[PDB]
Amino acid sequence: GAMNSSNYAELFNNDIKLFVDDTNVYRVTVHKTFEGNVATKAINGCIFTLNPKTGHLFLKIIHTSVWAGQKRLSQLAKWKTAEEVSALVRSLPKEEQPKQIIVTRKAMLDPLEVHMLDFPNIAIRPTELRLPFSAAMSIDKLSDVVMKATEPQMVLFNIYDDWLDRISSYTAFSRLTLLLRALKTNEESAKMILLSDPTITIKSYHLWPSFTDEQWITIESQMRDLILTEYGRKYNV
Amino acid sequence: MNTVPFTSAPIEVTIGIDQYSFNVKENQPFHGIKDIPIGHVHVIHFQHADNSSMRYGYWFDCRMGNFYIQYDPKDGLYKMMEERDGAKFENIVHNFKERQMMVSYPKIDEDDTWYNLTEFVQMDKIRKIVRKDENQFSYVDSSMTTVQENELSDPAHSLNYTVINFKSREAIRPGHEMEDFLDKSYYLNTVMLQGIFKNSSNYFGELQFAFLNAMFFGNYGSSLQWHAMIELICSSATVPKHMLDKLDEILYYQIKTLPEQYSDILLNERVWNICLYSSFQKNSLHNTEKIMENKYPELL
Ligand SMILES: CC(=O)NCCc1cn2cccc(C)c2n1
Repeated sequence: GAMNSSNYAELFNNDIKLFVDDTNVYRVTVHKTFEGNVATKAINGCIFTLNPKTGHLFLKIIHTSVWAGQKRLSQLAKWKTAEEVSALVRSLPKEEQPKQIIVTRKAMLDPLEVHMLDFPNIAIRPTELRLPFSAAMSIDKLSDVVMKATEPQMVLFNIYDDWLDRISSYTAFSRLTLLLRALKTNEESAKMILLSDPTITIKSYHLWPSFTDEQWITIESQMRDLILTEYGRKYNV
Repeated sequence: MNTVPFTSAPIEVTIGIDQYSFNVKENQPFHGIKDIPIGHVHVIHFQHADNSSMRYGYWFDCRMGNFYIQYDPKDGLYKMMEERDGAKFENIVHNFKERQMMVSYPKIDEDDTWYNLTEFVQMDKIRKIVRKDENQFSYVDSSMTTVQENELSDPAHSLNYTVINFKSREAIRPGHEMEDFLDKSYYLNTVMLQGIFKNSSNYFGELQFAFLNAMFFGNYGSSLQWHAMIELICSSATVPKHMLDKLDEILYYQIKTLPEQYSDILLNERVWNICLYSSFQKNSLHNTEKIMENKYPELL
């Protein structure tokens, strides 16, 4: 069954599970041709596959070469996503394979179910949450490795940095979704907010700045303001 | 011209023979059905006047034996039986014919409806879907579930239709996931036609039998089977040309014959709209699409 507000805490139990977001798999720029027609140019994309309990991110970079000579690319992108997710699961030891895979968009259900026929005991689930994982390309270090790639490549990150040393996975996931929601609503503001003070450096092995507990509380508050504001600026309230 | 004679009619009942039907009153002097066309399967079916629940009936081929209908007051239904003494059966049939206590199978000579609905239906194939090998005829009713329904509970009373499942390893070759799921030609032509059914006639026979059970008994598992076998063809990009033309005729006569008032339960909106308007074969079923649009434009 679908994942929603009411069964939210299941995300942080001890059953291995992965979120899969395909928004950024097939990415294009739209442009005018010399004749004045419109055309697309693909750019590198990525599959966002995230263990919400541990923070482990399996970032499969989707190189533009995979679209060469293919038709119906938005449809293909969903099947390619499912192919790569299935390959990832098959690559893991049995005790590390997920018990559930939650897809952020319903159109991934049939592609993933069909690619996972060999794994009848892995449940494929949709969600009623409007999660902001599309904004993962607003994280500078993620966007950079995607755009620099010259061939297909898997990169492993912990999207929580070292937060689980100090907070729970429920709290870590809530912080992540707040940050990403903010970046999706107003990327410029959100990013300014991270760098208001610049002494709080990002470690080389991290994605986000090294805030103290007290500085995170301030940051988190400022992202909630941003989101409310933009919600006013947008809806006029 | 063959005869299914009846011992008596002790309870009020609506009796069907193929697409015809008539009302028999409690203890009315009814002793069966004569002039039944040889060369086709037939179905004789029943709905008690007191319990319109449970439609039930018997598929049979008079070439395979002499059959009679007798009411059982213990089990409370009309039972088909075989008389192995041919003299005794012909003599009982001649007595009833002379006293004019039989209805005549009321076929109009111009009318090919029953032929068109049963063109590919064979008694020997029916007896493999409905397993009861000690009889030459086959019982079906409204409540019998299919093998595939049982998987998702008494298997002796199951409809053993061929399992079709579009999200199954049988349907999807490793490495052709997207290809095989969006274009089911492999599954239709190699797995089902060449592998399980052997030829298109046997496929069409099971399709036609499933439809008839859905229409005459309201058997839900049979309706599911009928639609799945349509959908498998319509979702295949590569179908023998003779099969597409024959499918259009088959479906035309099924839609023509369906009671106008039962279309809401027996016709699956998604499958028909997919098949007539989205699928690879969207332009290949001209007769079916014209009768569907003129008779059930609401469903579409
Ligand atoms: C004779 C006897 O035991 N009769 C009772 C039941 C019965 C047997 N029947 C065989 C052939 C045809 C018919 C109607 C039929 N009725």
